[PDB]
Amino acid sequence: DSLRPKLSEEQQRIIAILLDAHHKTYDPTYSDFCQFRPPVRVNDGSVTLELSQLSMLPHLADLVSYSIQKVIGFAKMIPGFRDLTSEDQIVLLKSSAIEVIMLRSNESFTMDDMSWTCGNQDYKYRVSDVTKAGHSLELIEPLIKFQVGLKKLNLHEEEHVLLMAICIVSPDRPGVQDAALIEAIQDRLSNTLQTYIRCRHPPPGSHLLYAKMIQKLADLRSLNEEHSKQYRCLSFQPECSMKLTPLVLEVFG
Ligand SMILES: C=C1/C(=C\C=C2/CCC[C@]3(C)[C@@H]([C@H](C)CCCC(C)(C)O)C[C@H](OC)[C@@H]23)C[C@@H](O)C[C@@H]1O
Repeated sequence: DSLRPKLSEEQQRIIAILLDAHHKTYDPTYSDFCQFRPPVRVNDGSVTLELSQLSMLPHLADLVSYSIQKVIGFAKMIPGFRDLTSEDQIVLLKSSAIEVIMLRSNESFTMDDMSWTCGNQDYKYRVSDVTKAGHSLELIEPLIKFQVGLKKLNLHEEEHVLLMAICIVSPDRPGVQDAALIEAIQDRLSNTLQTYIRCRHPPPGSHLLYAKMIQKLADLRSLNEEHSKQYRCLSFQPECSMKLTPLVLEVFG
């Protein structure tokens, strides 16, 4: 029964463009990480101590700061994104920034030891570094289920960039104006994604895969709300702002 329309010229172009954008804004060598404030790991095998030292916060806050910059850059090259008013571009970036960081980071997440391996022991990031940045297990552990859940999809890079683009261009975000444009843009991306999956993804018995990807967008919303909860409390720490960046302040404040 399953019809399998071919990717259209436009759709193939969309994928090309998104692949090129990701390649321009996601360095797979991580050769910039050494420019961040150094990571510090001082023994904590304590919430009080966490908040007292915040040893990993300057380094991780720089990594998130750097990644938001990469994401803004990635957004600009999503076809259609420029046609939105800049006010709406900003709503979408601010609200998706942490979700996209969560998707993109999957390129460094390894199931070998359940860490984000960007090195080089110093830029290997584990659960325990996240807690050393002042967050708790209630965000960290689902973030790790999410990462694993996502590795096991074995996404083609075509789908991976399409999923970040769909994520960013979501019409149902607090404060959007032209929800209809965003939907129109998002729909251009989803249809491309649905078409690709049924042309280029084997077996296939997976009409399943699209649904699983859409569910990942939904897990992301929960994590986002929990990140935000925990950021709000993190910022109650005196002189915490110095350990952040102006951009992390604005995006999450
Ligand atoms: C960010 C990336 C990378 C790893 C991401 C990571 C690993 C370290 C902790 C992070 C950063 C979370 C914490 C909870 C964020 C804390 C932020 C703050 C202190 C402001 O509250 C968000 C996130 O999810 C994977 C985490 C490496 C590479 O794959 C590029 C990608 O761009």
